[PDB]
Parts: sequence; structure tokens; C-alpha cells
Amino acid sequence: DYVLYKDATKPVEDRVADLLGRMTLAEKIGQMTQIERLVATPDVLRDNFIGSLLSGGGSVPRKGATAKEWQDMVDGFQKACMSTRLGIPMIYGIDAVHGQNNVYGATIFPHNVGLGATRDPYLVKRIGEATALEVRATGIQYAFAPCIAVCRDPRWGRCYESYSEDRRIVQSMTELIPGLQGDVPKDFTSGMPFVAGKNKVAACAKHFVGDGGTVDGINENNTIINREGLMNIHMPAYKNAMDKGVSTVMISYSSWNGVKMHANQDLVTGYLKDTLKFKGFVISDWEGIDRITTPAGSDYSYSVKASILAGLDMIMVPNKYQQFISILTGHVNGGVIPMSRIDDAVTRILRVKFTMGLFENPYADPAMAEQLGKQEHRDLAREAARKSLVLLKNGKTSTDAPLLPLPKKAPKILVAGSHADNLGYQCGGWTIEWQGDTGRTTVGTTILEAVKAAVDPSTVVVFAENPDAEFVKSGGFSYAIVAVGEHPYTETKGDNLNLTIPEPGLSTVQAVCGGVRCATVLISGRPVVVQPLLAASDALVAAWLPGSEGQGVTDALFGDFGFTGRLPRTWFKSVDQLPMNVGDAHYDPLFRLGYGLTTNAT
Ligand SMILES: *[C@@H]1O[C@H](CO)[C@@H](O[C@@H]2O[C@H](CO)[C@@H](O[C@@H]3O[C@H](CO[C@@H]4O[C@H](CO)[C@@H](O)[C@H](O)[C@@H]4O[C@@H]4O[C@H](CO)[C@@H](O)[C@H](O)[C@H]4NC(C)=O)[C@@H](O)[C@H](O)[C@@H]3O)[C@H](O)[C@H]2NC(C)=O)[C@H](O)[C@H]1NC(C)=O
Ligand SMILES: *[C@@H]1O[C@H](CO)[C@@H](O[C@@H]2O[C@H](CO)[C@@H](O[C@@H]3O[C@H](CO)[C@@H](O)[C@H](O)[C@@H]3O)[C@H](O)[C@H]2NC(C)=O)[C@H](O[C@@H]2O[C@@H](C)[C@@H](O)[C@@H](O)[C@@H]2O)[C@H]1NC(C)=O
Ligand SMILES: *[C@@H]1O[C@H](CO)[C@@H](O[C@@H]2O[C@H](CO)[C@@H](O[C@@H]3O[C@H](CO)[C@@H](O)[C@H](O)[C@@H]3O)[C@H](O)[C@H]2NC(C)=O)[C@H](O)[C@H]1NC(C)=O
Ligand SMILES: CCCCCCCCS[C@@H]1O[C@H](CO)[C@@H](O)[C@H](O)[C@H]1O
Repeated sequence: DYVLYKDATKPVEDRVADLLGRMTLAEKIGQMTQIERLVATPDVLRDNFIGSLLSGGGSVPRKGATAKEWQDMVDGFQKACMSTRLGIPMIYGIDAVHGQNNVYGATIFPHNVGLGATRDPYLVKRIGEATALEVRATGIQYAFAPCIAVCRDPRWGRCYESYSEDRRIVQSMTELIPGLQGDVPKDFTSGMPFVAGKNKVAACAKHFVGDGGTVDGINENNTIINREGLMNIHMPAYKNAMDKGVSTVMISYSSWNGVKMHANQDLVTGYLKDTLKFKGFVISDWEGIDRITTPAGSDYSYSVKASILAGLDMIMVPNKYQQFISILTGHVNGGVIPMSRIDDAVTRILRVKFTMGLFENPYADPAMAEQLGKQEHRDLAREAARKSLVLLKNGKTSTDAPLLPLPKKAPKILVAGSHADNLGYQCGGWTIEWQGDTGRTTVGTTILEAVKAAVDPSTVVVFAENPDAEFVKSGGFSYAIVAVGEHPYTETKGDNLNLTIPEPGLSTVQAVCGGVRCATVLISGRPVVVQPLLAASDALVAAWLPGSEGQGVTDALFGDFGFTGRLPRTWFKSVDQLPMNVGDAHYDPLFRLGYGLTTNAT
């Protein structure tokens, strides 16, 4: 027989319907299953008709694995899936959230909060473009990005993954989507999935919905807000994602008014699917269905029933696929979940796969391997890092000479602080490891290295991580650059009620600035208590989590470019003010949203 779904020249909808109509229940439930590479085997993938794999944070074939190693890994999994009766290719997903950040030698872009400071959606589109290439360099077809959370409380450990507390800025930054996926056609129907082809990846608007609105910024917690506030703060950017053809949506761990997002049929089916007309696939978060119950995973049968009935299409299991498949099969066999629900989930998954070209190009392109860490992409990350910097102070009094920009030629200068020569710290979370890490974890340029690469040959550069006051006073320095801030964190590990930087940080700034005039570079995922750092410093820069390209920092410090970044978030006077956002009744910021001092290029 002629087999329509295998015919590349046929419309997606026709191919979807043709394939669906041939599939067994096992093959259907298989498509709905995403498993970790760590539990995947050729037999497992074949026998269970698995639809998707992922790497969680730090799930890598080897430390320091090359782009080709990643391709061979992904292709090995694909070969197994292609060997099934129907040969449905798997889609491989990864958190490429500021570059292809799990991968050694990948370009690491500034985290979202710093991107929000740039107010440059086209820069963000270009980052999406570069990121698609570096993800494809590793054979991967699907990035779990953008996080379009609107972080309404900086005590949240994922506040750095939010472009802004202002939904309008988050909305503008949805340009990451057509960067990652390609621009949609002129004719395009809002809510339809889209990926241009083999040089682009499927994107994922996450985490639906109100992940940034949890009480006390507690990760995965309850968002307590009326429908009006949900719809005008947390929802708007999902509609922009629909208009730009986002391929997938991941559901949030968080609850809305006490209802688990992973169990909310009204929002997932009633709103996302039936109102916004989303035609791509809906994916769970990692063990998201498990966490519907308390304790998590204590009634997995209910977890499966509630999530699948709510309208989720693909489950990021990610480990115990046998239990998931068995339980879902039982629920379908007993009529508790109807076939129509299974068929809808599989329709959407196949729609995305056929649309993106996956049946035509299921294997990696070895010619793409060299896209990883490509210097052009690093130049872009460097541009983004510079554009993200917010100058908060440039002179102690109105009558002082502005410290920045600093001269490249001076007899002797000091670089200091725990964050001055620490690549892992300047990248933050989701870099190499899930939680990020310390030190030289990848290819990059620290602030110290950037300083050495920038200054006149006659400029002596001294590094001291934590020098005492006497060392500085006795040093014969013209000025100092001192970099301090937060340690890398991700998700609940970053939840923080006091928002004060670890020591030594302030003490180093005080010891340094007390002896010579100083530019303080603050590395953080969010506003932190800053008055004491401000009081000590001649100039102070909020550099956020600028990524691998530390020369973006010195590009502004030394006046190659003027400072242009503006706060995408409110800077609070103290944590007991929180939550506190632009527009609030009792708004009393240290720095308002949109604040930023400027310099001009020298
Ligand atoms: C305000 O609230 C914050 C959030 O609760 C507090 O920060 C957190 O405190 C807890 C409890 O003390 C820390 O948990 C401990 O972590 C120890 C390991 O050391 C850490 O490693 C983590 C990554 O593995 C980092 O994120 C941490 O920052 C810390 O790293 C070290 O920190 C040193 C101090 O500056 C520094 O000298 C080292 O160089 C650095 N090393 C590295 C690898 O970067 C464990 O041994 C303990 O058992 C315990 O679990 C928690 O880590 C910490 N921070 C984060 C980001 O989660 C904060 O204390 C509080 N502030 C005030 C004013 O009270
Ligand atoms: C010295 O420093 C300031 C930097 O703050 C320069 O003025 C600023 O220039 C921006 C772009 O050149 C202005 O445009 C705004 O930003 C976005 C881009 O993200 C634009 O699309 C949008 O239309 C905005 O209006 C910005 O408004 C402006 N800031 C202010 C308040 O003056 C300045 O540049 C010079 O003057 C400005 C007014 C423009 O005419 C520039 O073309 C011109 O270069 C810098 N001075 C010099 C000589 O470089
Ligand atoms: C939002 O965050 C709060 C604070 O973490 C969550 O409440 C906490 O829920 C856990 C259960 O998952 C409670 O721990 C349990 O306590 C019981 C009672 O003694 C014990 O038997 C268990 O072994 C377990 O340790 C915890 O007490 C509770 N925290 C408090 C004090 O309120 C809340 O559930 C979160 N809400 C959402 C929607 O996620
Ligand atoms: C050691 C494992 C401990 C589990 C703790 C919860 C981690 C969930 S993360 C979750 O993972 C997805 C894929 O990795 C990301 O896309 C999401 O944005 C993120 O919310």
C-alpha cells in the first residue's frame, strides 16, 4: 500500500490523521511518554514506542563531551525509535535557556533578567537564532524556552529566568520564539505550532501559568490572585507566544488559588486549548504530575488521571516510564480516560513532529557541530551582556568626577572580589550543572581576563580575591574593579527571604573602596540588599548573570560603549517591603523600574 504519513509532500494534518489511524494504544501512549536519557536504552525506546527523550540539568553523555558526542548520543536513541513498526522519530528536549547551557563550550548568554534590562527584543530574537544553531550543533531538536514567567517577587529562586516584573517587557521578549523556531508565514493562524526546518528547534512557552506570582516567591507554590489579575499580568505573553507559533507549552508546578496547574482542566483545556486555540502539544514539568498530590507521588494513579483529563499531552515522567505507561494503559482500558483524549494528545505531538520536519530529518547534521561556541555567537553574547548592565551609581556626590568610563592606561590597577575571576559565578544557574557551579566550568572570559584583554600593555593589573584595607592603601593603584554577588542557584535552591549577598562581598568592597576609588560590579539573579554596597562604592553596576562573555562588562567599564541598561525590575529598600511592584499602592523603591544611569563611549 501507499503510506500517506511517510509522504513528505502531503499536508501535515493529512499525515497526522493517516499515522494516528494506524496506531495501537501502546504506540499512542508511547508518544505521550518523555523519558530521561539516563533511563533510556535501545530496547526500552523500541519496546515502549517512546515519543521523546530529554536531558535534565547536567544530564550529559560525558563531562566535556564534544558536539559530535552529543549528536552520536541523540542519533543512537533515534535509531532505536526509527526501528519501531511505525518508525516515529523521537523528539529530544533540553533546557537551553541562555544558550545550549548544559554543553561544554556552548556560548552562555545573559540570563533573562539581564535580557529584560536591554529592552531590545531584536537582540533577544538573535540570541534565539544563535541558540537554535548551538542546540542543533548537538543534535537536539527542542529547547525548553522561553520562560515567560512574570516574576512579581524577587525572593523567588527563578526570578532571573523572568525578563521582567512588567508583563509588557515579558511580552516584547517573546521574540525569542521566532528566533529559536524561525519566523511564521504571513498567513499564519495564531496557536498553530511552527518550526522552519532542520536548522531551527521547537520552543516551549513556560511555565503555564502564574509561576511568577507565588506567595512570598516560594517556588512551585500557590499563586493567590483573581482571574482579572491572572489575565492581565501572568497570561498576556502566552497570547504573544500563540501569535508567534510556539510549538509547545510546559505546565507549571505552581497552583492558582489552590488548584494545581497540572490538574487544572479549566485553564489547560478551557483556556489554553479551547480559547487561545493552541494546536501544539502541552507538556508536564519534571515529575509535575507526581507533585499534584501531597506527598508527591503518593497517588500516581490519580496523578495520571488528573493530568491527562486536565488536557496535558506529553508527560515528562522522566524516570519511571513503566509505571506511567502501565497506569495510563489501565485507565484507558477501564474507560476512565476516553480514547478521544489519547487521540487528541497524540494528534498534537505528531502535529509538532511533522510540522518541524522531524520525519524528514530525524538524524543530526554533522556539519552543524562547529556552530557550538561559534565566535559570532560569542560576539552576540558579549553585546547582550554589555547591553544588560545597569549603572546604578557613577560618583559619590553630584560634584565628583564620574568614575566610569575608566581609562585603559594607568600605571597599576586592582581587580578584586569573589566574582572577578569566576566563570561559573558569572553564568549562574543552568550552566553545565543544573545548579550552576563554581570556577572554570566551560569556555569563557572572566571579568579579570576581560580586564587584562582590554587595558593598555603598560597597565599593570593586580588580582587579589579578598585583599585587606592595608594591601589596597599600600598598593599604588589608580582604581579598582571589585566584583561580588550571589552564588549560582536554580529553582527552590534559589528561594531566599533575606536577599543579602554572601560574605565576603560587602567587606571586600568596603576594604577596597576605602583605599582607592572603585567600580563595584554586582553579579546577581535579582535585586539584593544594596545600600551598604552603594555607600562604599564610587560607581556600582548591576551586571545580573552576564554569561560566558565577560568582556561585555569591560566594554562598558572602559567606555568602548556607553551604559544603556535600565532596570527591568523594581529595586527594593528592604525585603519586608515585598512583594512590591510598579503600580502598587505603597510603592517605595530604592530604584524604580526603568532606572539606569548612562555613559557615553570614549
Ligand atoms: C539568607 O537566606 C539564604 C537562602 O536560604 C541563605 O543562603 C543559603 O544558606 C544555606 C544554609 O546555610 C546554604 O546551605 C548550605 O550549603 C552548604 C554548601 O555551601 C554552599 O554551596 C552552594 C552550592 O553547592 C552555594 O550556593 C552556597 O552559596 C555555598 O557555597 C559556598 O559559600 C561560601 C560562603 O560565601 C563560599 O566561601 C564558597 O566559596 C562557596 N562555594 C561554592 C561551591 O560556591 C552545605 O555544606 C550545607 O550543608 C548547607 O546545605 C545555602 O547553600 C545558601 N545559599 C544558597 C544559594 O542556597 C543565607 O545564608 C541567608 N543570609 C543571611 C543574612 O542569613
Ligand atoms: C550619550 O548617551 C545617551 C545614552 O543614554 C544617548 O542618548 C540616547 O540614545 C538612544 C539611541 O541612540 C535613544 O533612543 C532610545 O532607545 C531606543 C533603542 O533601544 C530607541 O529605539 C528609542 O527610539 C529611544 O528613544 C535615547 O532616547 C537617548 N537617551 C536620551 C534620553 O538622550 C546619546 O546619543 C545621542 O543623543 C540621542 C538623543 C540620539 O539623538 C542619539 O542618536 C545620539 O547619538 C549619547 N551621545 C552620543 C553623542 O553618543
Ligand atoms: C506552599 O509552601 C508551604 C510551605 O512550604 C507548603 O506547606 C508545607 O507543606 C508540607 C507538605 O508538603 C508540610 O510538610 C509536612 O508537614 C506534615 C505535618 O506535620 C508532616 O506530617 C509531613 O511529614 C511534612 O513534613 C509543611 O508543614 C507545610 N509548611 C507549613 C508550615 O505551612 C504548602 O503546601 C505550599 N503550597 C502549595 C500550593 O504548593
Ligand atoms: C534532582 C531532581 C530534583 C527535581 C526538582 C524539580 C526540578 C524541576 S525542574 C524542571 O525541569 C524542566 C526540564 O528539565 C525545566 O524545563 C523546568 O523549567 C523546570 O521547572
